[PDB]
Amino acid sequence: STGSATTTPIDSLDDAYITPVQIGTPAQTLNLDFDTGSSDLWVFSSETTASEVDGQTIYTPSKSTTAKLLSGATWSISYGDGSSSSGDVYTDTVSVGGLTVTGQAVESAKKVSSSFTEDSTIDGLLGLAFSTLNTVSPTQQKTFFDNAKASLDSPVFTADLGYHAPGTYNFGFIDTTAYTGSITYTAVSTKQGFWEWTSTGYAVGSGTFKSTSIDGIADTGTTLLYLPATVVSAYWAQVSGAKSSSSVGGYVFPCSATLPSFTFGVGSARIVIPGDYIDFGPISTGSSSCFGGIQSSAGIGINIFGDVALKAAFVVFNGATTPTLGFASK
Repeated sequence: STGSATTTPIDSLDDAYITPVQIGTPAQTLNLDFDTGSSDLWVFSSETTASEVDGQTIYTPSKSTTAKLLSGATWSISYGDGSSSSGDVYTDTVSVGGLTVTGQAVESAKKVSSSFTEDSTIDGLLGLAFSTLNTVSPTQQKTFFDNAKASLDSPVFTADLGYHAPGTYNFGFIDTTAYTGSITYTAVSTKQGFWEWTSTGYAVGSGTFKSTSIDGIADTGTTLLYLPATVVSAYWAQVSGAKSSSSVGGYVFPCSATLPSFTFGVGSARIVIPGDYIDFGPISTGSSSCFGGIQSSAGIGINIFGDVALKAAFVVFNGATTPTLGFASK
């Protein structure tokens, strides 16, 4: 089997991407944030505290003839941005782009933090990291990809995120028309439950490539590129008037600037992030200070290849017995 679904930016900055997902019988279509940095499929629901729902589409398990309460099971998750959600669990039929999994754990939110309430465009998350991070207690649950894997033509999914444009998530096949040149594969550590890999270095604009190992995670659920403070300082030193602002919470730059590209290594191959991908616009409406899309990881504890980096590439998440990542230019 295979599946193919279009993913669409939620706003003019590509702050996140939503993908339609069918849940239940008859289908209830919710727009979920596909997140390769977490392992829970959770949804706004008929159980969500009424004051914490503001325009999201909700899953109503009582209207699905295939929903079953997973008796006793609860979940609770906290993300790197400080947001959180918790609730109880159902099993139900879940389909993405024509690919169907029966008995998928659908985590129904009773509580969500304010950042979720305030974002009317995201109806929940679909996690695509390793199932070892799944938060369901007392019986940990499998991701949609882990449940689908055995049925797929090939045990892979691919992320092809657009810059200010829709893109695609494919399950079970590699679309050889979606990228240029060849795919370069690189080793993965699953020891922290993430798609963790080691970049071979970087360049700033037309500058020389610096060979240096940068361990980090491929994370579609994180907007920005978070790298060591040395690398980030080297990038922003090429932009006149750029500075790190403690009041704003990272590097800002004059909105009048033209930004340089940023290149990252994947083995002997190179992925080039155009400068425009690094512009996240005014810090507040009407400001001439603009927020940068490359930020320091120093206060996180891990480097994060988020959407800014991944949208420059066609990315293969290879779930074979020894997982690997693949990157191509496009």
